[PDB]
Amino acid sequence: SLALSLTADQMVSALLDAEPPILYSEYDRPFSEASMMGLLTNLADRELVHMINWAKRVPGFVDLTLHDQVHLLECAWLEILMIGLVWRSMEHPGKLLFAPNLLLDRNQGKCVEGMVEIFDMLLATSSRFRMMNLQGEEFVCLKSIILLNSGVYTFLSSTLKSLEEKDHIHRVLDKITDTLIHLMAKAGLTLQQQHQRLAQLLLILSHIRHMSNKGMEHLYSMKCKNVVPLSDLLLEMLDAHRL
Amino acid sequence: LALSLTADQMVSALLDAEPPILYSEYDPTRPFSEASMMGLLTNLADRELVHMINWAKRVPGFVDLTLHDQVHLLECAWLEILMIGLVWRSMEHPGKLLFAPNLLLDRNQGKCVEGMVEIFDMLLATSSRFRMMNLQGEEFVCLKSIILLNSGVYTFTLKSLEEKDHIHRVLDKITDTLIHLMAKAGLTLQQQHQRLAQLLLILSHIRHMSNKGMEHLYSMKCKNVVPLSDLLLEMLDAHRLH
Amino acid sequence: KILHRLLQD
Amino acid sequence: KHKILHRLLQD
Ligand SMILES: Oc1ccc(-c2n[nH]c3cc(O)ccc23)c(O)c1
Ligand SMILES: Oc1ccc(-c2n[nH]c3cc(O)ccc23)c(O)c1
Repeated sequence: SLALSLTADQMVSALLDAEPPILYSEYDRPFSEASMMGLLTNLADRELVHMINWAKRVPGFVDLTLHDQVHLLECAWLEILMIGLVWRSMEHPGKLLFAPNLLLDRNQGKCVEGMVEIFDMLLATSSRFRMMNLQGEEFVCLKSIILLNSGVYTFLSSTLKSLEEKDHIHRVLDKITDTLIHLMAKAGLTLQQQHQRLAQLLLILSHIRHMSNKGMEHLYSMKCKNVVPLSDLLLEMLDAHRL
Repeated sequence: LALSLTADQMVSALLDAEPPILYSEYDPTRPFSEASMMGLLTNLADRELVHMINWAKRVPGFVDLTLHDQVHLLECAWLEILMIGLVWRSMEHPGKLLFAPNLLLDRNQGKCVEGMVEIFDMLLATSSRFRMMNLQGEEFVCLKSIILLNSGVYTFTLKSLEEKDHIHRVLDKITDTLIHLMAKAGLTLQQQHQRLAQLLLILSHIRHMSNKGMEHLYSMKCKNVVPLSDLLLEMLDAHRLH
Repeated sequence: KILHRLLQD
Repeated sequence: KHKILHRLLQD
């Protein structure tokens, strides 16, 4: 209910202090593929735990059934991890700031087979964000749009209870749109400019989706190769995409 | 030059470039198998590809780009472009996919092909969404051109970076065209940005479908289920899946 | 079922 | 490498 009643400034505020903290890696010296992929997945794992708590704070998100919130994180999780990574790396051209103590540059992504291509994409996105001078308040909104948008079409049930579920997610997503526009109006953007930037921002979410799909395959190919012992929760998030 | 065109100029341009709707080789004197099923759809895709290449060349600003960039964009976007065409045509047949006027499949027909029912289901979902948004012909053509110019753009010394500016400028027009269409239809200004976001958020979902269908096709190929035209083969080898 | 559980806590 | 996409984008 109260999610829809929110003002533009209260949505921004809700989102800005639901923001999870930045986590730390672990401390070295030479990097094997095993040690490397072990540091990145240990990290992803801890970050998922905090994300589950961030999702719950995201307005309207807990209004959804257990099963639908489940499904939405199942679809959204690596994208969410990725946009946070690209966001944290804005201010560092050429490097991916996974953690304050784990800042890796392209050459270092050749330590792990297959992840250099994905590295480049993550770099490109960060560079694009930088190019647009993306703002923290647009970032938190982008990130909610992903949580709510990414699983919403893969709700296939044709029950009464499930249609108004989609419409609710569709109404929340409209507020978050209203807010993004509110942010750009504030920045003193013209109307044409506002529609152009909104457009630009959401087209980037298409690239983040592709990135997620690729990183998901990559992560499945390491699971097989028995390189990294992945956590149980990461295993079960990963197992959600061959279902 | 694509950048000086008005919105009604832009929309006509895209409306007259539209490709034809093609017919499948369908042989109803033949039963169905994973193999005949897949032969029919990959034949169709292959022919639909040739037209696409030509449709693309009539996309304002597209011939401006270098051939390497054009090859690259098409390499990235071809299956989304086929998928959004499909979902568009199926709009008015709920629960079926109109691959071709003589090839209209429901999901139980999906069963034939290992791995397809997942993808089919997505494709129907999106069709439904289009139908529920009452998506318009004019909006479709723009959405399609947005997919061609965007999907490859992030994966690009000096001319390299001035082709980026250029795609972005053309994409800024199609957004203008989108809104102006929505203004012309009498949507409020708040409804303009809300609808605009919704059609764009669907592109994210179409990309997910292309990525899955690409993997799906690749299984088919690696399992020797259906022979693939060298063109489809090249398109597929573009995305180095494994 | 871990995700499930984590959403309840 | 003479790619077919390449070629058709010339016809
Ligand atoms: O192919 C991939 C994609 C992502 C990760 C990854 N691992 N750890 C991460 C932490 C983040 O905040 C974001 C992404 C990651 C990875 O280890 C491999
Ligand atoms: O997993 C997939 C996804 C799409 C196709 C496909 N095959 N042929 C098509 C023709 C269209 O107009 C649109 C989609 C297709 C396919 O053969 C397999």
